Amino acid sequence: GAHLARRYLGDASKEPDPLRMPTFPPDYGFPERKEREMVATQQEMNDAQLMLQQRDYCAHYLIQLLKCKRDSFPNFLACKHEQHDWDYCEHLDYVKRMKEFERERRLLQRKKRREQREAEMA
Amino acid sequence: YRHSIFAVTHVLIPVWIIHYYLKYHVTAKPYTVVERKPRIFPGDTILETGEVIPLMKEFPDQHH
Amino acid sequence: AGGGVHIEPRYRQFPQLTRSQLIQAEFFSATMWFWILWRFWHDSDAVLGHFPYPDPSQWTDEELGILPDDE
Amino acid sequence: HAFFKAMLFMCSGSIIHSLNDEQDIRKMGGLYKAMPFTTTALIIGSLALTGMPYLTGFYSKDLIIEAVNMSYTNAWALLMTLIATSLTAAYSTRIIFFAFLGKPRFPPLVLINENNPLLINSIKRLLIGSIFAGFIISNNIPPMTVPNTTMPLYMKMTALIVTIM
Amino acid sequence: AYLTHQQKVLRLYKRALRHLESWCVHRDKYRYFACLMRARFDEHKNEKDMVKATQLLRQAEEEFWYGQHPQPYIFPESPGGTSYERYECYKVPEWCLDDWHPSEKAMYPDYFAKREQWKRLRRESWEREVKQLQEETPPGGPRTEALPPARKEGDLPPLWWHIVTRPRERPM
Amino acid sequence: SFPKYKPSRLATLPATLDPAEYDISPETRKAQAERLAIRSRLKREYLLQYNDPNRLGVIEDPALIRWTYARSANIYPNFRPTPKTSLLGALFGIGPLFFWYYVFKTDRDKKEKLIQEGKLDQTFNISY
Amino acid sequence: DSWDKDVYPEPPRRTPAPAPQTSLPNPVTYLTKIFDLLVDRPVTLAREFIEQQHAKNRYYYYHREFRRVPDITECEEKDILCMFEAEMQWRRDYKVDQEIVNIIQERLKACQQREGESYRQNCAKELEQFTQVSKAFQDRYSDLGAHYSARKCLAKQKQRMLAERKAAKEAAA
Amino acid sequence: APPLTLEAIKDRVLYVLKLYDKIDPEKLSVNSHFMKDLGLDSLDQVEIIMAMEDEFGFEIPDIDAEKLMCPQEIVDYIADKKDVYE
Amino acid sequence: MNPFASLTLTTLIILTIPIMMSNSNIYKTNLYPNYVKTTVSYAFTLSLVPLLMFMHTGQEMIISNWHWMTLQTVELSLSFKMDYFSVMFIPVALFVTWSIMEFSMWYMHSD
Amino acid sequence: MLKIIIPTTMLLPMTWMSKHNMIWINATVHSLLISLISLSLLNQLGENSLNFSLTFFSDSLSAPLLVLTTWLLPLMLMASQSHLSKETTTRKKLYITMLILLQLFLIMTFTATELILFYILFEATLVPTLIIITRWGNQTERLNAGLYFLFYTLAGSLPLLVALVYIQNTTGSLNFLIIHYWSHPLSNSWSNIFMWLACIMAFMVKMPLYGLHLWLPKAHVEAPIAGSMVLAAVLLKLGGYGMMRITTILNPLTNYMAYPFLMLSMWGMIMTSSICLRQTDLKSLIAYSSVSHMALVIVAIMIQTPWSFMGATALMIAHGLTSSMLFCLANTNYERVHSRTMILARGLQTLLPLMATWWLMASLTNLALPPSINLIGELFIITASFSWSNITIILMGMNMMITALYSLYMLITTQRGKYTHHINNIKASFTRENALMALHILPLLLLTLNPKMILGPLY
Amino acid sequence: SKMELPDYKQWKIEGTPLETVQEKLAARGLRDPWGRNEAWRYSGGFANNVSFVGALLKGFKWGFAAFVVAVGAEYYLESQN
Repeated sequence: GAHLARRYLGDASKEPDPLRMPTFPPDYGFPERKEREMVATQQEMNDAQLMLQQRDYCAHYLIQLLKCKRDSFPNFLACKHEQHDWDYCEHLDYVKRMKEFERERRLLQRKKRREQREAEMA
Repeated sequence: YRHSIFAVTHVLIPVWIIHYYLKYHVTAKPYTVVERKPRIFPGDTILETGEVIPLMKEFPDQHH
Repeated sequence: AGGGVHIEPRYRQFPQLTRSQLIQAEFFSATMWFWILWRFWHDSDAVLGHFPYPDPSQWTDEELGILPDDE
Repeated sequence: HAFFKAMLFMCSGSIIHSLNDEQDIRKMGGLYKAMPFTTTALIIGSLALTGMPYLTGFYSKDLIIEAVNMSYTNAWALLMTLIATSLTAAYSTRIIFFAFLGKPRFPPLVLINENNPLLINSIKRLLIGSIFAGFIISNNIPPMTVPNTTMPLYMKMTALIVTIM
Repeated sequence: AYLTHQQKVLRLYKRALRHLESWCVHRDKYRYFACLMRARFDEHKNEKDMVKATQLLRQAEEEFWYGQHPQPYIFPESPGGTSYERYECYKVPEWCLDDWHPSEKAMYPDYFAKREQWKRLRRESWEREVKQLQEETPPGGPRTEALPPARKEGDLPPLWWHIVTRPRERPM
Repeated sequence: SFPKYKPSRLATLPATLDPAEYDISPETRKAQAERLAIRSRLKREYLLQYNDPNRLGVIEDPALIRWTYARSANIYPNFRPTPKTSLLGALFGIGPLFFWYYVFKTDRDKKEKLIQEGKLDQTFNISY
Repeated sequence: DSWDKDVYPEPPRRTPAPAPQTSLPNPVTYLTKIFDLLVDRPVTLAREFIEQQHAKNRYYYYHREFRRVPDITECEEKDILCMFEAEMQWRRDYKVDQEIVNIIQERLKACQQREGESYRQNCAKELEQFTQVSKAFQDRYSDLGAHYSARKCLAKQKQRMLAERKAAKEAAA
Repeated sequence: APPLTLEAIKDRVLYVLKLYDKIDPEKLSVNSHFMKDLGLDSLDQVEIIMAMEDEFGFEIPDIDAEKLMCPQEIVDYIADKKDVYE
Repeated sequence: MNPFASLTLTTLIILTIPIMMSNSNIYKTNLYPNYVKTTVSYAFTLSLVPLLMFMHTGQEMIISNWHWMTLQTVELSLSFKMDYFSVMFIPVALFVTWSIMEFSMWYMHSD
Repeated sequence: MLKIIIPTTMLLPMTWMSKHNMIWINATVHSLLISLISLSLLNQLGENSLNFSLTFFSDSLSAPLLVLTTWLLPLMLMASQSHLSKETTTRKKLYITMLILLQLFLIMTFTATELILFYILFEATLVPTLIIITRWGNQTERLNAGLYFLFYTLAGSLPLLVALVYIQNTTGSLNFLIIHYWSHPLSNSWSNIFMWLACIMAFMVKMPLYGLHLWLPKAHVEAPIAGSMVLAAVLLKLGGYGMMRITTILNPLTNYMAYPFLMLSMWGMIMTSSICLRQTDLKSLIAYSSVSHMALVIVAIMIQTPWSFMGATALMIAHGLTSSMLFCLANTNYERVHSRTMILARGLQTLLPLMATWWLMASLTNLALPPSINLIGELFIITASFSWSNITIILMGMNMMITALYSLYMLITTQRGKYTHHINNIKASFTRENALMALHILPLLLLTLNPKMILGPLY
Repeated sequence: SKMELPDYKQWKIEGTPLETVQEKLAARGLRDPWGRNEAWRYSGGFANNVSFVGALLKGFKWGFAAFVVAVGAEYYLESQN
């Protein structure tokens, strides 16, 4: 919404392009940026036969969700802390994307006016 | 009793002749019935071989 | 007409209402009532979110790691 | 949708049978007290289509509005969805007003009745369906897509509010 | 024949008020508006020379033509109604009874007994009524579809059978 | 009474907005006397057989046989080689066949031109 | 089973043995148990009658054999005897080749359900195996026409073999 | 629909015609000529006939609406409309 | 796999039995509406069980038994794929029709 | 095949010296027995056609048509019983002789070995139908009907004769087995085009094809009912059986000159189906329907794909059972009402319960509900045509939609609605025409169970 | 079985919102004679219908009572356990 206004009714280059960004090396600006690591191995996703869109980094919690659920039968009112870890993982992973969105945003913000500063000093 | 005669002459004698049909004639043909592999858990065990699939290490445990 | 008429219609007056259709009616609306406040009290974190939405602006350039603007 | 859409269908039909095979709203009215069981049934189902929290419509319609909003669509795709929710609710309130509220714009012979046992029992199982099913099924079905956790608040609450004006 | 001047306005006034109750919906609101238009209808009840009322016709008929509801309340048995021409799938012509196997006719014995005398009643009546209708009709045929009465002695109304043996409106 | 409804071929002028409704001339109202008379006898003769118990089977409907005979037989005897008829004959004749001839020929030529050097999607097609 | 895994390879089946830590006992376990001993038991002994009756009088049926005859390539023009033999031999080989495509599709389809949502990564081997068979089938019998015959296929085989011969010399350069 | 017989219909129309404030109860008759016995005008005749329109539910053709004069033949008209005999 | 797929086959044939009895003209046309009630309600009753193992282990399969056409390379056979969508829709559909025609017995009776 | 030929010709003496009242019983029972004997012809090997004799052979294409003819013959026998009661015995036996002679020529036509022998009995069917159409017709126009039907078929028949005898002098034989086995590519020389042409319009004039179809509405709507079924059910298909035969040698010419007939047909059924929707006579619709259904067959044969040939065979047999049913259905209404106007007798469900069903799936088979063999033939044509050209789909898909449009239209305008009160002669539906429809419909669903027997030799 | 027709004396404009219709028309020298036909609908048991919020409020009184003792029961486990 707000970023939509800053691109459509504002400057498109100022806002990140959702289908193109990021456009800067993530290691650039973070010397020794540690890799977002995997908890559930390839065979974990493979043996669980998880679907691709839910085979993200949070899938390590997701397999735990089903396994309490597949063992909570009969009951369905159990299985609460399992998602509490999962949606929080998706909550923080969405923040990671959001942080990457703002990272590229202020990446575009900084360099454009830095180049504008060069355009001003010449 | 009417419910009972309903079951035998409309439900009970069916479940016999479908069961007779597929578990002796249909399953006797290859790939007639194919069942997906259940989601075997690293951490759970296999019933026939007794092999417990090794589970992954500690989760991030990001308790809210 | 034929034997079996029991519900007797009226003419411009409020019709008779057997208690059975009433008592279940407010019972069902009560049943559909107390279900959602019990669900509300038990799981208020369902209709409304359970995980906060951090504001974008408050994020400083540390996790953003934007190298300084002057250079 | 199959639950409550059907659920209001024979409830409307129960009104039609009781009120001498009439369909126009402009001849309904005053049926709240005189049509008790159907009145509750239609009242619930009218905004059950809109799906108040913790209902068949809640776990589907409210999530649908957020899901399209929390995704990559054309600018007008979302706006029709909120327009849908508002416009659907507006006449969802309308048909109650003409049917039960107001005054009985119906012929003087007061035949209006719903004492038939099959009438009550057929709809009765659809009260428990149209209200309980969304909760039980939602916890009975594992999620298929990534849940929408970090969300900028308003585009979820918008689905609930666009229903009430 | 031709629709008379005060007859045409009665037709237009008919559905115009049905349009009004379609618009007003509420009974009291309709009653208030129906009486207001009643006096409006009575505003120029006088017409004197017929040419003035023809112009008054044009404005009046133009009013009620636009006065239609977009979806006027058509009754279930109204032409185009929900229950209109609904049970025609059940009514069957009376002559089909003669095309019944004797078993069915015998298992409905009293009805076919009174059907037989009704069939007999059709015979002499048709005989008497046709020699009644031919001379009751003046030269040049029938000037109108109105059909002459059974004004003779011991005579049935001419051209009655299909009217009397009409498929009852509730065939069930 | 408002901006008036314009009559159309598939939705004609109503019985209200028609000028003849309020423009009833002495001869126009006079016309609705003999058309009623012929309808009266026409309705009469139908009743003299429809209500006739002696009559059995089906009575002839002159208009229906007039419609069928004119819709089936009397078109060629009334047909003329009029240039207009030949014009509509031509554009609805060889026209559409040449339309679909070119379309399918162009499609086939455009389709065929890539088969001989392997530029189509045919790998999973061994049925024809 | 009558069929063997060399013809129809069935991926091995594992059973994730449960662990119902929940207070309520599982409803499925005895629901399948009752279904077992109120329906299966009557039909098991009934089948035992059927299997034992088959053993009482077991007749025999064999498999029809076909002695190979000279091919259309070695057959004679305008000679209706030999080339008819090659014609029928070619048609039978077509029917067998049709069924080879059937089996590999059956094996491929069986793979997809076996791997479930992992069909994309765990069915590539069966897919490519069918792919090369289908490609070989396309240059084999496809495009011949409704009036296909041994001579018509031989012309197609010769046309393909001369095209690649010209291509091979072109590749030699 | 219950077997609505003419006796119910006959009572309803005369009651409504008595209910009609311009056809007073004491001056209402079974054969009430609206033009002569009751002295109403054409528009009131429309109001009378379309009052029983909504009051009875069924439809009165316009070519039969203006003809229908008296409550007795109002009763007979609805009598032949459904074909009541009891 | 002994339940579930077999149970679905039982559910979809018991609904045909009313038609088979109807065309056999041995059924009684009077209580047939009520006879239809019992069939649909029962067919719904056996529709719940195929859910139970899907909640339990989530197994899904395809039933293809009687081969109709060989059509050279493309064999044709009657085949039902029971997945998440099909499995839990049958009780939803079965419950709906049982209730709506339960209402329709009182409503649709004057014909 | 003389195990079918000899009993069939033996029907002539038996039907010609039977009793004055047993001619119907005797002819019906033994014709059905011939059908049962003909059912044994369903057996086919992998690809070898059953070569019973030098002059007779059959395969998976001839036998389904063979059974169709033999199974059909009792159906006009029972259909004609209605309107042939008011006739002398000698003339009645003459009618039976024409039908049996028509059957006998049909079996020899399908079982023929070489093309010339096939051609002789093929055309020979014109004579029995010419007498049937003209002598026993109903209206003045039937005289113009016979000439239109005769000359149209003959005008295309004679060029084929010249081409056929030309085959014998060039190839050396006209036997189908040798022609296919000694098949040689046909050059594109300007003479060879006419050579290709002369072997085509003979088959497509009686298909019928768009443009060259006017005899179809002028005969089927106008022939006696018994002649109407055999004309629509089988006689049109005589072009189909020939075209699968003659196409074995006429290659690769079909690639070029199929076009002028292809879109002539492709615009054809859509055009014809439009005429069906806007008819006024009952039998005129089914006649116009028959050419519309026959039109997709023309595309099926000409496109020369194995899938289309199977679709051609299935649609061929399915249409025969259908078109016979609707023509029988129209005859039932025409008899009581003594006319064939569509809206003359609308709304007869209230008086004709079983007929309204016999309307119902007969039209539904005309709509081709799944999995009726009509679609199995129709869908196979679609896949073959789509593989030929993608843009094909819109046309005949639109056609089978306008096909759907009318195929309920007479159902609405004959059964749905209110009876005509002046009509009072619709009596109780006699079991004869009633059971006639049963014998029409049950084989359709029976063949639906195991269609694998009617896809022809390409299956 | 009774099909009885009640008294007309109870059904004129009184006891109904038809007061205003009777006088507002009477303000412009008019009379409303058909309000008595709709007097029963605007009176008797058919009058005084609950509001829309009150329409959904039906069953709240017992629903609220069931709700509070249910969450009181909810507090029961977290205290007793």
